[PDB]
Amino acid sequence: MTSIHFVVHPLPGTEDQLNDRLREVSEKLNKYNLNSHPPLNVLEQATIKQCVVGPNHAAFLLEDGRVCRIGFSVQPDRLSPVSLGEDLQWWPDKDGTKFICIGALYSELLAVSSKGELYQWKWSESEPYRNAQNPSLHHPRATFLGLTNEKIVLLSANSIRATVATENNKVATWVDETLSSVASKLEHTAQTYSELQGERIVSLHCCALYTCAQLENSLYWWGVVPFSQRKKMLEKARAKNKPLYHAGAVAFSISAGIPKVGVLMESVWNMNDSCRFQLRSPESLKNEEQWSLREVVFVEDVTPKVPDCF
Repeated sequence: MTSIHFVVHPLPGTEDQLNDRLREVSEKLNKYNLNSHPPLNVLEQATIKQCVVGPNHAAFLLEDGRVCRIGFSVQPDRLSPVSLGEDLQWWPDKDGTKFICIGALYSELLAVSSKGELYQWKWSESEPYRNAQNPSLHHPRATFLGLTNEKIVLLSANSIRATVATENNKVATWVDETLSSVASKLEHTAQTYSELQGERIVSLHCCALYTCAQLENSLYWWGVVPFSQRKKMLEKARAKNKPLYHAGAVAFSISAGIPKVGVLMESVWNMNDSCRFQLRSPESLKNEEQWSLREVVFVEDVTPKVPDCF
């Protein structure tokens, strides 16, 4: 038995604001003791293993192998401040899937079954993926990842990135559907690494850039190198020879809470300088924004060799 509460904390701020919001939710729980929301009343009685929050919805996991989704939106005039959806949509259960782990992505969700299958479906639509040609295959990227014949034991997710570790100690990483033009660099299929000594992968966590795995007595991180290290390498490559980036190079950013892919108009000379970018709309693959220099990735991978940002 439990009760569900919501709170909103504006991102640029200090820990004091977070503590103040937690204080407010505690006071609401104690001083006033407001009634529970009927839409989540059923979910209150059920135990919870994990919960994830998407860009616009939230997904709850059950100990009985059940996953549910609900809609939320935060209004600025009232800034519970979160207005929830009128109705909650469950997971269509066939043959008792009995999921284990869940994760949230910008364009979809991710689930792991008891046998292990990356069940997923987008936030826009309302049905789990159903391949007509292969009714036993879900997550059309599953074959490309190479996880269609393995037992998934750990899953981790962020807005754009996802990673899965199987029982065979193989870590497979990829990005979201929106970020596809850069997938040639950030994606590794199912593969065992000699860095992992073969012990049971205790935990896997990831962020918008890289991913860290916790073993029994070690932490191993991989992905994009930190921006401070990127700047250090850039200043230790061009300057030591005594046009950092050519124009028209594509990249992606997670600025303002939305991952967007765009090109750069002019070459960058000073790394700390903020450069304008030309937005590349997702529909254009099938307007002008001055992106922050630090959040840009420069995925184009553009005398000794150029330092690698990966």
